[PDB]
Amino acid sequence: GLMQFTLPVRLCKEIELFHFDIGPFENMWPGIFVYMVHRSCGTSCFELEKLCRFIMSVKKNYRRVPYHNWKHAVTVAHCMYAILQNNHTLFTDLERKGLLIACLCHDLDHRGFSNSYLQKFDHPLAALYSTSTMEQHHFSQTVSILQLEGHNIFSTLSSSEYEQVLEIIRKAIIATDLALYFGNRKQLEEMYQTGSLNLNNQSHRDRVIGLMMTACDLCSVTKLWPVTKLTANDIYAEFWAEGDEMKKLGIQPIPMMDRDKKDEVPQGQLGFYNAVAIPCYTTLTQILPPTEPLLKACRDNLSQWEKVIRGEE
Ligand SMILES: COCc1cnn(C)c1C(=O)Nc1ccn2nc(-c3ccccc3)nc2c1
Ligand SMILES: [Mg+2]
Ligand SMILES: [Zn+2]
Repeated sequence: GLMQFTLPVRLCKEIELFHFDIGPFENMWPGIFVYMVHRSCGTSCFELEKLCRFIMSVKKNYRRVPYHNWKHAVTVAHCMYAILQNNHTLFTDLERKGLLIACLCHDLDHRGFSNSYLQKFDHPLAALYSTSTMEQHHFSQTVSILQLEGHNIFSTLSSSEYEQVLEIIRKAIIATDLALYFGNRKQLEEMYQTGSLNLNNQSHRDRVIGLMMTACDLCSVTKLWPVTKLTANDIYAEFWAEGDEMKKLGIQPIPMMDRDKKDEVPQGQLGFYNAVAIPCYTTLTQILPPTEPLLKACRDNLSQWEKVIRGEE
């Protein structure tokens, strides 16, 4: 109860910033996560034994793929932690608790292939979940881990709260299906400009949390240029492996996934920042003003990619 987690001074300060990078030292990521739950939620949100056991069954069920791994899980959870600290009074105790848990869990047991590939390969997960295939698998793994003995970090919630937290987490994890982002952001844009956006309306809270989730998921683009650039290598190492595999099933893959189309990567980063990230961070800044530094940083990295194309690095 009387056991603070700290962090050395550079981390203690840089962690509160949106562009913080959790670094190359794996063995600190759990302590970083716990440090965030504590400052965001209080030392009393979670029995320390149950949380430490949950954090390590989660870690152990992420795979060692180049991008969709334990380090992405914690990065995503960090960005969420930033958003919540900068808007601390807009969210319930249940929302704060389950959204960081949602983010640590959001890619559980990912294999490093798109929903798309699962369906083209006819993987059993695509027979059991026809849309948001991996994302329903993700929530499903989270519940599995939650039901291991000693793992139920939610044990001490009323029966009511418990069902509402699992519903927040479920909805939150589904939202990271980027195919649902476009619909969601459009409606949020319109609802905001027609002054109809109502945060006591629960289905409006849902769309906002959906958007935060996309924001945190995509936060590689809000980092210092060299973090942004080296993360894109990891991203393409998955995409081009998926492409290879498409080819092995006898299918031309989309250019994104074709390692014979490396030369066009800056062009596709631009498309990506213009069709996806900029609009994501724009609407989110409109809705939660103190998220602006994600927007600002995202535009800086768009401008670094432009610089690449022009041969200026
Ligand atoms: C779904 O995105 C996940 C994600 C998360 N964080 N980031 C930076 C990404 C991310 O790079 N996305 C995208 C999107 C669209 N294209 N098109 C290309 C491309 C097209 C033609 C030729 C070569 C490449 N490369 C990407 C990368
Ligand atoms: Mg995912
Ligand atoms: Zn993710």
